[PDB]
Amino acid sequence: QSAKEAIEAALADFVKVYNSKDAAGVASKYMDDAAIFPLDMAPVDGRQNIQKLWQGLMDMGVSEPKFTTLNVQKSGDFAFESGSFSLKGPLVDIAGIYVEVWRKGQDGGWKLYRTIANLDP
Ligand SMILES: C=C1CC[C@H](O)C/C1=C/C=C1\CCC[C@]2(C)[C@@H]([C@H](C)CCCC(C)(C)O)CC[C@@H]12
Repeated sequence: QSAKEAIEAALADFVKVYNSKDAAGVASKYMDDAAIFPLDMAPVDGRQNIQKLWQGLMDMGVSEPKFTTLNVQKSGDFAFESGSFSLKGPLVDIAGIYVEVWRKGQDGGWKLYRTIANLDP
């Protein structure tokens, strides 16, 4: 298993947990001091607030998440990722681009540390 495949597997699980409507499970995939920065929108800091974000999307009926990993570079205990995303809202397409950093755990699992994303118009 390569680094890209490892990240792709991590995101595949992310998708499954989201689709099970388990916002806490989604939030566990982040470091506690992780942060999401949606450009031209309010930053989201810490796992607790990140859980609220994903719970909010669930509550709004947002579905069918897809996260396409384009490029991955492993650097020390970090993995640097470029990708795209697409979701569906009540059906409305919600899509865009992101870059993000994962941190490898002692257990060998990857967790999200930093995400920067932008929504297409
Ligand atoms: C349009 C909606 C639905 C309606 C709401 O009012 C505003 C809004 C939020 C969507 C968000 C903003 C935060 C950043 C999000 C959550 C993106 C993620 C950060 C994308 C990266 C996902 C991952 C796991 C690869 O790292 C996807 C949708 C984006």
